[PDB]
Amino acid sequence: QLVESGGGLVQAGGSLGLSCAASGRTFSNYVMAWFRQAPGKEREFVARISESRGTTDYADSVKGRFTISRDNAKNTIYLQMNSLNPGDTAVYSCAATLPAWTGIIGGRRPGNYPYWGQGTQVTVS
Amino acid sequence: VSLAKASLWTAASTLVKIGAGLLVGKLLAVSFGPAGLGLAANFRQLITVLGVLAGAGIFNGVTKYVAQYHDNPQQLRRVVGTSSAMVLGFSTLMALVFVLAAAPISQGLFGNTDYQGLVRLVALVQMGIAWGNLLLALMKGFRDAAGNALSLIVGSLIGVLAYYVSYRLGGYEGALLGLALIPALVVIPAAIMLIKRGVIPLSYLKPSWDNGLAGQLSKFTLMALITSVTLPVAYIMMRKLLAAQYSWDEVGIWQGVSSISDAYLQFITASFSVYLLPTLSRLTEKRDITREVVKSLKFVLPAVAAASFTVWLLRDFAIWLLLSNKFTAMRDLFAWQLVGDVLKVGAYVFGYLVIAKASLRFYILAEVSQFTLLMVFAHWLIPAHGALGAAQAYMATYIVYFSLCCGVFLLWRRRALE
Ligand SMILES: CCCCCCCC/C=C/CCCCCCCCOC(=O)[C@H](O)CO
Ligand SMILES: CCCCCCCC/C=C/CCCCCCCCOC(=O)[C@H](O)CO
Ligand SMILES: CCCCCCCC/C=C/CCCCCCCCOC(=O)[C@H](O)CO
Ligand SMILES: CCCCCCCC/C=C/CCCCCCCCOC(=O)[C@H](O)CO
Ligand SMILES: CCCCCCCC/C=C\CCCCCCCCOC(=O)[C@H](O)CO
Ligand SMILES: CCCCCCCC
Ligand SMILES: CCCCCCCC
Ligand SMILES: CCCCCCCC
Ligand SMILES: CCCCCCCC
Ligand SMILES: CCCCCCCC
Ligand SMILES: [Cl-]
Ligand SMILES: [Cl-]
Ligand SMILES: [Zn+2]
Repeated sequence: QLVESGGGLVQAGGSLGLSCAASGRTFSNYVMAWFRQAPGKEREFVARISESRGTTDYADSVKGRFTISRDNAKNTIYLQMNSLNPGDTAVYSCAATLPAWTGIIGGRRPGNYPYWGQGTQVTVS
Repeated sequence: VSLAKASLWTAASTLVKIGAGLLVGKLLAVSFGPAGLGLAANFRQLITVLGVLAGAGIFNGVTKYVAQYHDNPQQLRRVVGTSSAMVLGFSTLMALVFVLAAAPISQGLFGNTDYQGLVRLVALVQMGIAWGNLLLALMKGFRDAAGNALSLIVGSLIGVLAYYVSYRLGGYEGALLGLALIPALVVIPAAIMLIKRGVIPLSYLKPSWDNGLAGQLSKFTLMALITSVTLPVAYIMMRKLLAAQYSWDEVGIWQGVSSISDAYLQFITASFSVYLLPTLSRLTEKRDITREVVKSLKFVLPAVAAASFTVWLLRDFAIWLLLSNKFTAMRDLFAWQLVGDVLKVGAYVFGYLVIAKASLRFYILAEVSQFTLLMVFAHWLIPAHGALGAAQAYMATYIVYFSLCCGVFLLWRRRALE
């Protein structure tokens, strides 16, 4: 249901653009989010865009540096990553779920998203 | 006090637990659909298992020995102190295992590691499950059907409230947490009711160790271990026989009947541990035991038969109300299954006697008898009649088993081996 594109070996400080495409039909009703998992740690929240007012949420490590956006015309979502530091090296995955799965304050929990992508590697030299 | 009055209290508490479960289950279905249900399947079965595992399965022994020493303050304090130590020690060990292996446990439950935080929370929630079940088992040792029932009622109602807040706040994972909190929140009213009703002094619950009583309570842990294998194994390779010659649809027909029949059995015999187990624990003379067993059978067999006949008459309504309408041929299975349930309830009367006497040896023999009988009948009837044969095998199994229970009781009561 989700496929990822972009990423790779990037020099520290350079920009990077990830994109995620979704199949199906009903897409504007799914909350969209980015998660990442570094070698040795667990899945951590990165960014999330809502299904309604287009609201955004960012982990404190990527706020101001990372920007998530969505386009309901092509059913894709994007993540712009500027000022990449070595701590950003991880496998990045997009996730989709219904707003009833996130609740009021559970939008950051990866277990609230049953639909996942394969993950794209991002390595910041 | 009597088995009838205890059934009246226990029926009210069990009905509230059923109504609360149906409410929470439909809230979970509407909120998260089949994807949420499929991801919650293993986690929910773990919550069921923890109801006995969290306190090392000593609960029936707690009830048995509290009843035996309910007029012996010195021994009663030792019983409750050792039971508290065993529940505290095991639940603490369980909490450490859960928090340390939250990633492998999450993988086995959900298929990935994204639920480590929920598992670590459950490590603390299962402490409330173990401690709540201990307090309930204490009340049952005193035959306090009202305290037990009122505690469970308050816990169910606050559980529904907690589930609502939990899933509204934290979405799907909050909903799962609420599912774990359903049996844990009973500890709050149970502790209040036990102290307020004057059953025992609060100080009895301070952990102490008595080697004798610990070894005696361990016998009930070993019965819990045996029970979690034998007949579950039996139904697993019963499903094997079913799938070997029939479709998964027929397998679902049988699994639906069995699971709803087991819930029916748990509701009907819930007062056995509240009244029958403590009463038979106090009685030691064979004349007194026979009188109580006979009186119990004279009450429970006509009551369960009348109730089960009503259910069979309304089997179409019971299917439409309690189960998803994805299978409606199980109606032919109701009659056979319900007959087996009546005789199984009768066989429970003898089974709780074995519990009341802490006879590990008779417990093993009762369990092996049920397993082998189930296997002889299933291997015969399932390959020829599918899910209907599985229901027939279940019924035939407990026809023979109840008769065997009567015969073995007669040999024991008449002291055939002396
Ligand atoms: C012999 C049986 C004993 C039963 C004992 C309990 C009695 C109390 C009843 C409690 C309520 C059960 C859950 C209600 C949810 C209904 C949702 C209805 O759903 C709807 O409206 C939509 O269609 C959902 O898709
Ligand atoms: C699944 C078996 C796991 C055994 C784990 C053994 C751990 C080492 C500790 C042993 C003391 C165990 C007491 C028995 C718990 C059995 C739960 C039995 O639960 C049940 O019967 C539920 O109602 C299942 O629905
Ligand atoms: C020692 C092994 C022999 C086992 C024989 C069966 C004894 C039955 C009672 C066992 C008490 C331990 C579990 C406590 C969980 C009850 C949750 C609350 O649920 C209830 O009470 C409902 O009424 C269930 O339907
Ligand atoms: C000290 C006070 C008096 C107690 C003296 C004896 C203590 C141990 C005896 C317990 C009584 C069990 C009686 C058998 C009932 C049938 C169920 C047993 O299940 C069966 O029927 C099996 O198939 C047996 O093989
Ligand atoms: C039960 C053995 C047969 C397996 C059937 C699978 C259906 C779902 C699992 C358990 C049924 C328990 C009642 C369902 C409503 C949940 C009550 C509130 O939830 C809970 O707190 C329970 O602990 C959930 O298990
Ligand atoms: C407290 C006694 C009640 C008697 C009637 C019970 C009917 C099920
Ligand atoms: C029969 C009682 C059903 C559950 C009621 C829950 C109240 C919060
Ligand atoms: C110090 C008490 C530990 C209890 C472990 C479990 C016994 C069955
Ligand atoms: C979460 C509470 C578990 C039980 C604690 C019991 C303390 C005596
Ligand atoms: C878990 C052990 C509690 C303290 C036991 C004391 C025995 C005299
Ligand atoms: Cl004993
Ligand atoms: Cl003995
Ligand atoms: Zn003994």
